Amino acid sequence: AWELTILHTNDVHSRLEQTSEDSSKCVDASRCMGGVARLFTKVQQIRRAEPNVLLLDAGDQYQGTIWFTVYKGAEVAHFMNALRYDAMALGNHEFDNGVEGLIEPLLKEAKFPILSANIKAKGPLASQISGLYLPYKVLPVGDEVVGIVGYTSKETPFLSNPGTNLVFEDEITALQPEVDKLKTLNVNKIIALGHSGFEMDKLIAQKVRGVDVVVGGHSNTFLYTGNPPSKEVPAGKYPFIVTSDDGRKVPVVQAYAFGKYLGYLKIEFDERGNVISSHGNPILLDSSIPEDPSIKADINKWRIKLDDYSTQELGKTIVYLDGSSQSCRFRECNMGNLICDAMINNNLRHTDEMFWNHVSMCILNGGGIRSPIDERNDGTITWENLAAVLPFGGTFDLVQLKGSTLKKAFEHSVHRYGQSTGEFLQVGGIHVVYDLSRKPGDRVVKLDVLCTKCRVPSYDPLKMDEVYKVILPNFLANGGDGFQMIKDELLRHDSGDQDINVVSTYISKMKVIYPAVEGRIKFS
Amino acid sequence: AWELTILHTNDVHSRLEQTSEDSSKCVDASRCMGGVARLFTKVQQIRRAEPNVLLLDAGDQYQGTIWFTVYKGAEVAHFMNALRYDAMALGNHEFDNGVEGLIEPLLKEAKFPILSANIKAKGPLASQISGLYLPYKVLPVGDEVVGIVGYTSKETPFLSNPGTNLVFEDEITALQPEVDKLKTLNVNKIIALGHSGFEMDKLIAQKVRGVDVVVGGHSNTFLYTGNPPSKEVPAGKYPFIVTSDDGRKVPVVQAYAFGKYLGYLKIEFDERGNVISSHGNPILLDSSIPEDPSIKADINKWRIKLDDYSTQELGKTIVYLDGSSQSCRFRECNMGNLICDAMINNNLRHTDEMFWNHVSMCILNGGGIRSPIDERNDGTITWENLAAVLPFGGTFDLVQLKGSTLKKAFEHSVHRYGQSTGEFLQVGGIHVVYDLSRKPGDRVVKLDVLCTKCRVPSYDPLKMDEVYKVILPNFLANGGDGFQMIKDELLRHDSGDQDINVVSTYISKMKVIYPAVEGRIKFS
Ligand SMILES: CCCN(Cc1ccccc1)c1nc(Cl)nc2c1ncn2[C@@H]1O[C@H](COP(=O)(O)CP(=O)(O)O)[C@@H](O)[C@H]1O
Ligand SMILES: CCCN(Cc1ccccc1)c1nc(Cl)nc2c1ncn2[C@@H]1O[C@H](COP(=O)(O)CP(=O)(O)O)[C@@H](O)[C@H]1O
Ligand SMILES: [Zn+2]
Ligand SMILES: [Zn+2]
Ligand SMILES: [Zn+2]
Ligand SMILES: [Zn+2]
Repeated sequence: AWELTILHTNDVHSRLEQTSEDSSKCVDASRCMGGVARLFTKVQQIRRAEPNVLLLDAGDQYQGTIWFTVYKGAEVAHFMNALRYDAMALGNHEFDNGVEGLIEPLLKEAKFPILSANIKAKGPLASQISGLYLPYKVLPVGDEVVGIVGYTSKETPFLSNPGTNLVFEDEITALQPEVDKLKTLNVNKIIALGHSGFEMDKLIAQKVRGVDVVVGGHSNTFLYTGNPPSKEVPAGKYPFIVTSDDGRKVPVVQAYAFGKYLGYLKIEFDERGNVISSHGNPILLDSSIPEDPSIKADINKWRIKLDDYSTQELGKTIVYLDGSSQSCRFRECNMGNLICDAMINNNLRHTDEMFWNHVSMCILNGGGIRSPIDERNDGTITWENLAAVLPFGGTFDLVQLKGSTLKKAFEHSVHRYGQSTGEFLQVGGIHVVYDLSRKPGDRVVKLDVLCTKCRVPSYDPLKMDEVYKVILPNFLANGGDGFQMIKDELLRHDSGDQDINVVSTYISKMKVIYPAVEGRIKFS
Repeated sequence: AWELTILHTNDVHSRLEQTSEDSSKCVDASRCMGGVARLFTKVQQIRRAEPNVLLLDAGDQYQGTIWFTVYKGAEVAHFMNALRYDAMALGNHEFDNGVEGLIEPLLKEAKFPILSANIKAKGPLASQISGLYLPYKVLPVGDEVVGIVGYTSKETPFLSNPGTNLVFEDEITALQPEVDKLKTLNVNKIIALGHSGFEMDKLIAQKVRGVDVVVGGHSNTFLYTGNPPSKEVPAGKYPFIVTSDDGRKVPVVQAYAFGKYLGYLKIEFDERGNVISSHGNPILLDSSIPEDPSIKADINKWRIKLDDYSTQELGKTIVYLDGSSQSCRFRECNMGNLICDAMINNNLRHTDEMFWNHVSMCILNGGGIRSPIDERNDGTITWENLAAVLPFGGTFDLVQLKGSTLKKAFEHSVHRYGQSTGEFLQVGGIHVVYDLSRKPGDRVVKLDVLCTKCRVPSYDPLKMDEVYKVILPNFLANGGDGFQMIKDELLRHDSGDQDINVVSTYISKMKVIYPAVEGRIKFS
């Protein structure tokens, strides 16, 4: 009975330090979770009990908190070396700072293999990057060998900044030949480790012959078998079992995000690489598991550089600024309302006497709100708090749109509602009412907008023919999140201030904030 | 043909200077209206054409602008003397500063008779005030005599500060004997000049025998015959004709408010005091009528004391702050939301950790918003502008009421909707929906309120059993405007800051304001 124990994180997103249960900054240490020091402790506990253990990361360590803004990746390489990871697949956000943002910080410093089989470099890059990332890696595990093939999101050119000298092929098309090569090398146990979302994960397990396990990410999927230990709601059992086209039962696993859970899968292999059985569950890394002192001290040695971003208090908040995905991708959220009001507050300028201000409206992709902010620490908001909410460093731009163009974006906002996708829109100066029973593209039942050509701002139904000015993220003006209609049909695009400075300025102007949910978005 | 011309103002409310068409502070002088200097000119033009002319005031010169805050009445005595008024009835706001606030400034300095027949003093006051105001006055007009009887609102003890040494009798009960007294003195032409509202004016004209004309006020009633000259909508023809119980046609007149119009009524009397005919109309005092230089110079001589209230700029506004009665007494108006938003912003104090703040709601009687604020002066907001919006100097108190108490107050808010009454409520942290088709007391179809025991403020239907904290004017906690349920059923009443300082502070904190109409109040 050859047993393998796969440990896997994904979408850790720079939460090196322990976090609150909402993955925001750790306020009350007696209830905090995650961290790489607590992960070390738990990983060790298992490497002692089990002889055959592999530790894998399925992408998206980059971006999320002030840890990445400063060290820009070097912190990721250091503490993944300290955790002695056995392999890592590349995610889209690993290209957030371009290829150069990945080679010098991460690739050149990792002491473990970094994998991606559907990325191929060309031109000046093929010599600069050759050998720094592999399509697969055959790892020794005891007296056997396990092959691990990497894959990265086909859509990463649209999601990030890979550059024009990197081609991203269809995952299944590129993975299949690499798996066949490993089989011809007499490797009968093969793991697919990648970053394309749960739905592609299930397709890779169904169509790629010879994949025994798929360990994925990118969709922050929580799977659990039984009664779950925390707030996260499971999308299915752990592992999710896929029956391949050639007749095999192929487990598919993922461990949410933000370092909260450690995926734990046990696989019973026969002598020929057949999977007899698979069982496990993600392990909640709560306060019961102590942080390893040696890693924690190295954390604090690196933590002294970051305390320069929590020195200055920008303002206070007396409400919970709910920027969780469970809210801002499903309903109106007060962090969404906060961010939009500050966007409108920044574009206030004198104009014609037949107007009160040139722009009265705001839209904001919920997926762009990347973290909540707790108020129980005497409500203080520092730059560190804001850098977790708006980590990407985009801008807040002025656009101009036709009533019909806006109507299509709000139909798109809910065209696949229910899957926790980022395109759900938070709004300002807009009152939208949805009806999901109606068919996609015909679910905006009401859409009223705040008038600009009026001495008293008031709400008036959207007119398709009219033309409106909107403050939106740079991410959306360029067609992000599937908002092609915006990128195509806009009548004007003026660039604006930094998204983090716009929100830093408006919180100091107000000194104390209490944004509410007031019906800007409603459901029939 | 003995003809009499009655000129009458009413509810001037301290608008000594010329004003904007909304009666707010005069921005662009080439379009401004009213003023005592422009009234003078028009009065003169008529005294030259007609030999028999009476100029009357039907009450409520006190309170309304910074002129009254500073000079406290002396400006009324002075500039009513300079226009040589022939008589003045006492209004409710004439007692806003108590009896002594009426005796020393106006009564002792008026060179015209000040009339009120239904007010009788008692105790220590009856010798201090005897002869400073009369129930009637028989004035010579050419070779005839006209009797003028004063009356003041029966409700003045609830509306103002008359004191316990003044009794207010039923108008009709008190006027009849005085009118009978004048008849026995062979006075066959008798005018009723008083301050009880258009509805009582019509009743005084119907039930008091021997009254030939009723010249009233207090309800800012606009009457016009034909096509009106400005925004004001007429409530009826000018004069409104009442058929008395004893068979006479009795004209009843009123001239809006704020000095915008000069009432102009011509009456044809026969030899025995019968009314042969009555016709006229209010005269719009617009820019075509020049301001009298001599009054304007005396106006400017007095204006130097007041310019210390426009020196300091508290903030700016880029929207029209609509504090007009036609908006703020019928529908949501953005001046109401502003005042309520500042009330909630002021009662922010740390509380139990299972709350975001103790108070989330606000109610505000629309009639307490006493002036709009124009923004075309590059929107500067000074103290002078605010003292016109909140002239009374009340406070904003914290009260505690049962859901049923509040449900009753909002049924009262619209229980006689449509007559421009002050009890219509402006709100904050509350979403109310009315249905006027339904019967009074059964017109609040929806009532949602902003939660306090919640880390994310959101709106939840009113629960009758629950208990809520509300910020409301001191005027409402005490049962004003007919909100008895609050005074009776409140579980707590703590006094707060000045109504004018709360709104001055919140306008500086924000630096630039743009309050909108956002659906806090809606109509089925
Ligand atoms: C200046 C733009 C800055 N960037 C990134 C970037 C950098 C460099 C070049 C291009 C783009 C972003 N700007 C905004 Cl405004 N929203 C974003 C951005 N990137 C992700 N989201 C949202 O996130 C959702 C997925 O979140 P997720 O947790 O489900 C899976 P992910 O971990 O792979 O992202 C999506 O549905 C989005 O709504
Ligand atoms: C500290 C309280 C200060 N006072 C007056 C006062 C002074 C001294 C002692 C007691 C009371 C008021 N406070 C407020 Cl907050 N609103 C008020 C007050 N008095 C009238 N309104 C409103 O005005 C409406 C009528 O307006 P109207 O112009 O149509 C006819 P009016 O000229 O005779 O009043 C009414 O329906 C109300 O809603
Ligand atoms: Zn991610
Ligand atoms: Zn991703
Ligand atoms: Zn009045
Ligand atoms: Zn009055």
